[PDB]
Amino acid sequence: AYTNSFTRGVYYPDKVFRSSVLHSTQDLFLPFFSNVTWFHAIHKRFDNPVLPFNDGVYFASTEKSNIIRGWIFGTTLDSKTQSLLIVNNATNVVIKVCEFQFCNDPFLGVYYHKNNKSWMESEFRVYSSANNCTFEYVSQPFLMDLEGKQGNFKNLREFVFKNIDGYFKIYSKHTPINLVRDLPQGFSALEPLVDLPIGINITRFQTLLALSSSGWTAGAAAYYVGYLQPRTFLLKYNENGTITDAVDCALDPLSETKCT
Amino acid sequence: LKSFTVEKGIYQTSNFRVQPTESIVRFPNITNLCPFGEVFNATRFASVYAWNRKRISNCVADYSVLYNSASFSTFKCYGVSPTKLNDLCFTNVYADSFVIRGDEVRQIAPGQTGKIADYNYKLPDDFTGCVIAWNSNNLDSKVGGNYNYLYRLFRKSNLKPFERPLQSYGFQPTNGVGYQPYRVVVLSFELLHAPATVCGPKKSTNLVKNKCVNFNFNGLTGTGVLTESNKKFLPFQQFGRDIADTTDAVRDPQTLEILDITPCSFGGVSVITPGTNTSNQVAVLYQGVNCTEVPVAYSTGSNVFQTRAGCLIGAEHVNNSYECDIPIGAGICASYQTSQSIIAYTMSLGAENSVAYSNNSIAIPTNFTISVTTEILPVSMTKTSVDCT
Amino acid sequence: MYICGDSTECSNLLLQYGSFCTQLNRALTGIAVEQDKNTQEVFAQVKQIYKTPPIKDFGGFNFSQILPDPSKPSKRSFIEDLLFNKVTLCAQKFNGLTVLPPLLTDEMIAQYTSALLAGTITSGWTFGAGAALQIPFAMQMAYRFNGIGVTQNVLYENQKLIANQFNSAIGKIQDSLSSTASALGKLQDVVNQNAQALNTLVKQLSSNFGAISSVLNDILSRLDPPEAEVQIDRLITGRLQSLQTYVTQQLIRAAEIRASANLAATKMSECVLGQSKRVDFCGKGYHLMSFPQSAPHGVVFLHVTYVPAQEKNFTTAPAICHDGKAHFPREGVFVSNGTHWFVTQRNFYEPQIITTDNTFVSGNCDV
Amino acid sequence: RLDPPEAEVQIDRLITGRLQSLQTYVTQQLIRAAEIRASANLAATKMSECVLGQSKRVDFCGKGYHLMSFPQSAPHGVVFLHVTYVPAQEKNFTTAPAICHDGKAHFPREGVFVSNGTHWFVTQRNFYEPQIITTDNTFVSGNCDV
Amino acid sequence: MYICGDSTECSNLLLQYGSFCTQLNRALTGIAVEQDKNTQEVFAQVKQI
Ligand SMILES: *[C@@H]1O[C@H](CO)[C@@H](O[C@@H]2O[C@H](CO)[C@@H](O[C@@H]3O[C@H](CO[C@H]4O[C@H](CO)[C@@H](O)[C@H](O)[C@@H]4O)[C@@H](O)[C@H](O[C@H]4O[C@H](CO)[C@@H](O)[C@H](O)[C@@H]4O)[C@@H]3O)[C@H](O)[C@H]2NC(C)=O)[C@H](O)[C@H]1NC(C)=O
Ligand SMILES: *[C@@H]1O[C@H](CO)[C@@H](O[C@@H]2O[C@H](CO)[C@@H](O[C@@H]3O[C@H](CO)[C@@H](O)[C@H](O[C@H]4O[C@H](CO)[C@@H](O)[C@H](O)[C@@H]4O)[C@@H]3O)[C@H](O)[C@H]2NC(C)=O)[C@H](O)[C@H]1NC(C)=O
Ligand SMILES: *[C@@H]1O[C@H](CO)[C@@H](O[C@@H]2O[C@H](CO)[C@@H](O[C@H]3O[C@H](CO)[C@@H](O)[C@H](O[C@H]4O[C@H](CO)[C@@H](O)[C@H](O)[C@@H]4O)[C@@H]3O)[C@H](O)[C@H]2NC(C)=O)[C@H](O)[C@H]1NC(C)=O
Ligand SMILES: *[C@@H]1O[C@H](CO)[C@@H](O[C@@H]2O[C@H](CO)[C@@H](O[C@@H]3O[C@H](CO)[C@@H](O)[C@H](O)[C@@H]3O)[C@H](O)[C@H]2NC(C)=O)[C@H](O)[C@H]1NC(C)=O
Ligand SMILES: *[C@@H]1O[C@H](CO)[C@@H](O[C@@H]2O[C@H](CO)[C@@H](O[C@@H]3O[C@H](CO)[C@@H](O)[C@H](O)[C@@H]3O)[C@H](O)[C@H]2NC(C)=O)[C@H](O)[C@H]1NC(C)=O
Ligand SMILES: *[C@@H]1O[C@H](CO)[C@@H](O[C@@H]2O[C@H](CO)[C@@H](O[C@@H]3O[C@H](CO)[C@@H](O)[C@H](O)[C@@H]3O)[C@H](O)[C@H]2NC(C)=O)[C@H](O)[C@H]1NC(C)=O
Ligand SMILES: *[C@@H]1O[C@H](CO[C@@H]2O[C@@H](C)[C@@H](O)[C@@H](O)[C@@H]2O)[C@@H](O[C@@H]2O[C@H](CO)[C@@H](O)[C@H](O)[C@H]2NC(C)=O)[C@H](O)[C@H]1NC(C)=O
Ligand SMILES: *[C@@H]1O[C@H](CO[C@@H]2O[C@@H](C)[C@@H](O)[C@@H](O)[C@@H]2O)[C@@H](O[C@@H]2O[C@H](CO)[C@@H](O)[C@H](O)[C@H]2NC(C)=O)[C@H](O)[C@H]1NC(C)=O
Ligand SMILES: *[C@@H]1O[C@H](CO)[C@@H](O[C@@H]2O[C@H](CO)[C@@H](O)[C@H](O)[C@H]2NC(C)=O)[C@H](O)[C@H]1NC(C)=O
Ligand SMILES: *[C@@H]1O[C@H](CO)[C@@H](O)[C@H](O)[C@H]1NC(C)=O
Ligand SMILES: *[C@@H]1O[C@H](CO)[C@@H](O)[C@H](O)[C@H]1NC(C)=O
Ligand SMILES: *[C@@H]1O[C@H](CO)[C@@H](O)[C@H](O)[C@H]1NC(C)=O
Ligand SMILES: *[C@@H]1O[C@H](CO)[C@@H](O)[C@H](O)[C@H]1NC(C)=O
Ligand SMILES: *[C@@H]1O[C@H](CO)[C@@H](O)[C@H](O)[C@H]1NC(C)=O
Ligand SMILES: *[C@@H]1O[C@H](CO)[C@@H](O)[C@H](O)[C@H]1NC(C)=O
Ligand SMILES: *[C@@H]1O[C@H](CO)[C@@H](O)[C@H](O)[C@H]1NC(C)=O
Repeated sequence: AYTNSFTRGVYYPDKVFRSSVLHSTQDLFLPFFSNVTWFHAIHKRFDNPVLPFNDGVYFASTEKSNIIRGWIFGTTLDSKTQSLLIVNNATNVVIKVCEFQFCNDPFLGVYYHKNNKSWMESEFRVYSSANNCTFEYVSQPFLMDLEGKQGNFKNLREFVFKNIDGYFKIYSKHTPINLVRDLPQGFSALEPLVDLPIGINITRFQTLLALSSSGWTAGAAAYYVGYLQPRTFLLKYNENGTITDAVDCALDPLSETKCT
Repeated sequence: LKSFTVEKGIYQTSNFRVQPTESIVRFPNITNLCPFGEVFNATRFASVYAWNRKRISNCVADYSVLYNSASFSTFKCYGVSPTKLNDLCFTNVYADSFVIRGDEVRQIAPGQTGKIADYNYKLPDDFTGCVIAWNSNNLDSKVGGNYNYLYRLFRKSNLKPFERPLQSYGFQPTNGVGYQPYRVVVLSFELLHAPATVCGPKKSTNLVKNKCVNFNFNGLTGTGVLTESNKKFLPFQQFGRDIADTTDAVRDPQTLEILDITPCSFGGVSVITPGTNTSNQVAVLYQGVNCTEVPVAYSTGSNVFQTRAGCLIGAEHVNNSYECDIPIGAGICASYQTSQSIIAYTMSLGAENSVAYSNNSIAIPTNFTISVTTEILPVSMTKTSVDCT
Repeated sequence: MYICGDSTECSNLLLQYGSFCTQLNRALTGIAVEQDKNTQEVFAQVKQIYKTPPIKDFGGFNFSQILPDPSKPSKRSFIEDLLFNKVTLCAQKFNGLTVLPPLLTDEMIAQYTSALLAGTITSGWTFGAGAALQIPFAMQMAYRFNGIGVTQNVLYENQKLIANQFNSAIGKIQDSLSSTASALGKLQDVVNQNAQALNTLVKQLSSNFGAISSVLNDILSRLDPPEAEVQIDRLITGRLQSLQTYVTQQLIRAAEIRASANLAATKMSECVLGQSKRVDFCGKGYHLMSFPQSAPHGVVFLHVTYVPAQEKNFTTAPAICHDGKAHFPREGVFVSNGTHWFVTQRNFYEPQIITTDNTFVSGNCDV
Repeated sequence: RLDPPEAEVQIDRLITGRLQSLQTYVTQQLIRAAEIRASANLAATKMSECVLGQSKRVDFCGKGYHLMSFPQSAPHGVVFLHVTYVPAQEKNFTTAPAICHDGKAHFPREGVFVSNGTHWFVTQRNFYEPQIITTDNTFVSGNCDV
Repeated sequence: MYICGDSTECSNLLLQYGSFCTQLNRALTGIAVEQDKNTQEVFAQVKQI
């Protein structure tokens, strides 16, 4: 379903601190009200496909228990060219760029409560095979709210992946919401998280999953996949140096006047 | 004024700028490893035939933890220097950890002489590693001499660049000078051949405040006056720009805190003086420049006064009011008076008056006068034509 | 400082162009001198500094809003504070640009307005032409009406009513000024435009002007002398272009505002010190007097304009011929409602029976 | 000092400098031309209004009341001689807006009422010329009470 | 359309020269407004037709 964005896709474009300034910026951005495809990762059918990486991709979901364990950044994902690994557990990520030969189903796949109504790990296809490598690293053993604790849906994890001129960045912001339906009408900014100039090509993007499931109940997993574009955005700064509001310079005449 | 006789008034002259007092440098802590995280540090290295190759990542690429030790006789790279390694950023470094004879150190150098080395460690044609000589006799020393570090590699096929003699029974501390066991620690690294995700180490200096100093913060060079800032930067925000996008607030990389930035105080210099022949004494002022600075560069003073427009010098403040004689600013004018010296006062705006208004009072004039007052106006200027060609 | 801030070789290179710095500073120097002269010229038009007498017995009028407030440490009129409050902007030296405070300060500028008001109300125009002469306000108004072709009797016969309208009018203008802000557009516009121009000038330092970078130290640190010289040379051209452009705009705007200052002075010396007969110059309608008011970077005028209100159509005739001799009004006009003939003032219905004195004879009926 | 193919470069740089200076000079020039021309128009009006005839405008044709003017040709300029009339000595007197003669108000035809303190007189408003308050001087308008 | 008519390469180059033309447009528009303001004030001095 081609669902529509409202205000997401906003992130700090720099570490610069500005207070009470209507700073204008030009950069890759998710256009306001530009609509985004919706994916529901199912468990009888399945909705975990490979999608292109058109120089800036936006992600967001309300999942829990880190069902989307991570992602794969590369060119071939077959060890012909070095491919990245973003698989993350309750401890930390294992960021890895190697000439890695993956599989059709290269995820651990905790199929808890699926068929025999229990907890188990029937495979470890995350490490399909690392034929040879060029760099590997495991981030700090943090504890971020990725495990399964829904309560009122608040695990709104937003990821934007920008790999420009050899520098790869990661901006995200835990967004606590209360509406369990489609993206609410709210404004927030994804703070920078990590920079890792892995320098590799990326032009394709398959996510990861954690859970022959014929007849098995469908998967209550859903997410969005947006794509940033190079656009001029009029950005706001409160007295704090926090982004309270933003406006696009090409969405509509009224916004353009604001930008002008 | 290009004249030996200046007139009464105030005349602008060369500007005054507060000179920098010194420089201050602040830089962060531990950084990312390409180079020699562990190769230069261990009590046991790999086999000579199985010469080690380690990929090193993400601790401090510090030569201040390697170059600090004085054991090394010489560690100065041909293409770079450890001292300048602070700024340099690497891409990948490989560790050549193994044990060889004390005479086989220079045998590790590129274009070495002697085929003993090629059998155990082939010399590549494009080696960038730096030969480092460090005492290693005790570490490999054995009571009876270890033969495990043998050089039996005698493959008949030619040996390629990094594709993968025994004159002592073993390595013994009794071996003569240069014959003792030695450990090879060479930073074999490649730049721009692999993606860059690493940078080198750094050094720091002390902290100062309320002084026109030269500051470097993570490469943020500049000049100005720094002070503790009540501003609250974000956890991931380090720089602060003004409306015109000029840095005003910075955060110290070492200790978390936000510091203000103020350009070094400066302003124009204007000289107040009466007519030359009236007196040769002069009054000099600094426009919008406090005299907290003026002793920098007659600097003694002994006659100073602060004003909203500045802190002049040489003129004696007077608390009475007189008619303006030479404009200065902020309603202050200077004049030459009684012994005679230049004085500064406040605007005597005019003769204070109070007309005797009343309900039934008329002041009819009983007499008049005829007054002739001149008036001049420009009409035209000399014409001029310029022949371009 | 702006072009080659803390860079000797950069400054040494600029020496090739040489004298350009001197002219630009001189041009600005003239502008700054002009500003102080303009403000002094328009305002400082009184030899003495008169004071308002404590007894405010101005024939029933009150001027408290426009009169200074002794209790206020800044002895400004109440409206002046309203004007001061409404005007709202920072600007400080960053790269050589500096701001020279005006020679006069609002405190003393207020005094001129305070003194000018006192002389005007207490002496009318006499102090304008020379020695100030006290004059009761009620009588002074009568002189003004004579100026606009209205006999003194009209004022006295309706003095109480006029006071209420005048005082109410002063009360009304306050609320209008307090409520809306578009009135201050001109003064606010000058500040915004002036502030805007400076911002652009600073921003220009960030442009490379086709060079490798806009940071002089970066170019100096990286490139060797010859190549670095070429890069900076281009930067000098671009930066120098910005300065001369901005100074040119300043000169033009200074040229425009100066003319406005002269216009203000002309109104100042005519609409206040005297009762100008120029229609629509000192406010719409017939003019009676004016009150100046000091506002930041500008001046505010309070025109007091007479205006006819209610009209009744009448039947008139050019003249009257009594005994074969035509009679012409000495002033006013002949008018009859339809039953009797009357002569009244040209701007107020004050019928009076036609008599020999009110008219004069010339010619006969036929002509 | 240099062969052709590089000499024009040095020439080219000089062209830019000199040409830029001319623009600065010329651009600076006409600005002053506008100012002086604006001043000239002011002078022309003053000549028309202060010389060819008396002007009632206050302070425009010199300080104080203006009588007439005389010009004087000056190098690149004009010099005016504003002959102005100024009151000199004033002795103030008690006054009254009107006179109640016989229950009917009286106002002067022109001038103003004043009194030494015993009698009363009417005189012109710019020079003390007391005169007896007679019917011709005054006129009737309304009654005393109002 | 005067300097770099229909050329992105030319359009990018002038960007390195600040926004000089932007001031020019503002001044020209100010001139245009002045003309309309000038015409209105000189003539439209009476509301009632
Ligand atoms: C402001 O000015 C004066 C103040 O003095 C007032 O008017 C004056 O009033 C007195 C009296 O009315 C006038 O005095 C007149 O002096 C004439 C000259 O002779 C004088 O000196 C000899 C010297 O020995 C005396 O003997 C003699 O008595 C006089 O004092 C006299 O000739 C006058 O006498 C008779 O004639 C006049 C005119 O006809 C009459 O009015 C007298 O009542 C008397 O019958 C007289 O004494 C004086 O001249 C007046 N000066 C003026 C008008 O300027 C004004 O009232 C005051 N103005 C107002 C508005 O109040
Ligand atoms: C950015 O700065 C803003 C503050 O402008 C901050 O938003 C919050 O707003 C309120 C006021 O707008 C701040 O409170 C003010 O400052 C302190 C702390 O509150 C006090 O002087 C006042 O609050 C007092 O009174 C309140 C009455 O209910 C009490 O509840 C309170 O405890 C105080 O006693 C005054 O109103 C408030 O401080 C900020 N919050 C914070 C964390 O500053 C915004 O959160 C700041 N964000 C960042 C990233 O800096
Ligand atoms: C045009 O203006 C004329 C103004 O005179 C009008 O005629 C006048 O109308 C009034 C009506 O009140 C009249 O006054 C009457 O009442 C007065 C009350 O005090 C009284 O004073 C008047 O006395 C006058 O008339 C009598 C004769 O009746 C005389 O003996 C008196 O000596 C005195 O003159 C009075 O009658 C005015 O008198 C009257 N004026 C004249 C000259 O008649 C017109 O009505 C008006 N016409 C139109 C079409 O508007
Ligand atoms: C980088 O290395 C330096 C080496 O100290 C760290 O210094 C930080 O700042 C000061 C240095 O003097 C120290 O803080 C002090 O802590 C004591 C604790 O009792 C306190 O009493 C003092 O008043 C002062 O606050 C401390 O070494 C350290 N401060 C910390 C950890 O809070 C620095 O932290 C290291 N990290 C970075 C990013 O520079
Ligand atoms: C130099 O310029 C400043 C004006 O900016 C003038 O002195 C300033 O005046 C105040 C009062 O001393 C200072 O503010 C604060 O004062 C308190 C006093 O307890 C002090 O604790 C604070 O640290 C702060 O200083 C201000 O600092 C001070 N600034 C100075 C001296 O530079 C002063 O008139 C000028 N020096 C002259 C005229 O010699
Ligand atoms: C003189 O000008 C003043 C205003 O500048 C006029 O005085 C007015 O007097 C009344 C009564 O003092 C004020 O009304 C109310 O007074 C109470 C008590 O202080 C106060 O709490 C209210 O807020 C309100 O002010 C009034 O404010 C004041 N101003 C106006 C416009 O009425 C006066 O009308 C003028 N004339 C004279 C002869 O003073
Ligand atoms: C004055 O009169 C004119 C017209 O005269 C009116 O009609 C006459 C027959 C007679 O009765 C006069 O006393 C009247 O005053 C008025 O102008 C006209 O007003 C009417 C409406 O009342 C309107 O239809 C017309 O268009 C108007 N114009 C004309 C030419 O008739 C006028 O209003 C009166 N003005 C004043 C100040 O009283
Ligand atoms: C104006 O006259 C006053 C007082 O003179 C007396 O009263 C007058 C009303 C008039 O009738 C004169 O002929 C009288 O002789 C002179 O004195 C001033 O008086 C007022 C208060 O009454 C007082 O505020 C002033 O300070 C007094 N000034 C002086 C110098 O004494 C006054 O000098 C005469 N001139 C002016 C310009 O007022
Ligand atoms: C997910 O599984 C567990 C959860 O902690 C971790 O897996 C191993 O944990 C031990 C430490 O207890 C490490 O020595 C291993 O290296 C971990 N395995 C791997 C592949 O890293 C781990 O925290 C989680 N997996 C991650 C972070 O990749
Ligand atoms: C998405 O975007 C395109 C263009 O706006 C539109 O045609 C399409 O209908 C939209 N669909 C959804 C679900 O937003
Ligand atoms: C449940 O247990 C059985 C035992 O072998 C296993 O075959 C099956 O795969 C398990 N189901 C899941 C979802 O793990
Ligand atoms: C990994 O091993 C392969 C095959 O032997 C070799 O060609 C390559 O140099 C090594 N590095 C890679 C694939 O990154
Ligand atoms: C990435 O750049 C490298 C260098 O040529 C190349 O080997 C690879 O094919 C490129 N792949 C993509 C998708 O750009
Ligand atoms: C590494 O360096 C430290 C400090 O100089 C030294 O004590 C230690 O011997 C070295 N580590 C090993 C394993 O030899
Ligand atoms: C020089 O001396 C005389 C006064 O004795 C003079 O006219 C002139 O004013 C003096 N110089 C100046 C600048 O005043
Ligand atoms: C000037 O006079 C005032 C009186 O208010 C006094 O406060 C001040 O100290 C005096 N200053 C000098 C230099 O005489």
